[PDB]
Amino acid sequence: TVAKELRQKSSEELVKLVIKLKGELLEYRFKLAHGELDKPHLINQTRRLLATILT
RNA sequence: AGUUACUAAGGGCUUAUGGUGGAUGCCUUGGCACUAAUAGGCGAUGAAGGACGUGUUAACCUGCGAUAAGCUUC
Ligand SMILES: [Mg+2]
Ligand SMILES: [Mg+2]
Repeated sequence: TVAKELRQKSSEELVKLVIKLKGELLEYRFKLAHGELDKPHLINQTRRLLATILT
């Protein structure tokens, strides 16, 4: 399902996606370390989407 | 003058009860010995075995490997 959407995308757009999700993942981990993450599941979703884009 | 019971500090016997203890009985996500087939290897495209790390999840165990409690396809 998600893999189909990324397959339609080109390569350059994918590397933009991976860097943006990397940045967001760092922010989520920092906010969690400050006790300011209301939604604690976005860390897992970011990592899975990151792993899928890598695949 | 004569023959005399009561005493139980404590102990003994019988029976009943309580406590420590896990023997006997029943059972088992565990072992043992084989039968009928399959198969008889893995590794420089990095092995067997380990260390470390990975959670929204204290530690331990299991899974996994910076794509880290999972990724794609049929
Ligand atoms: Mg007495
Ligand atoms: Mg007595």
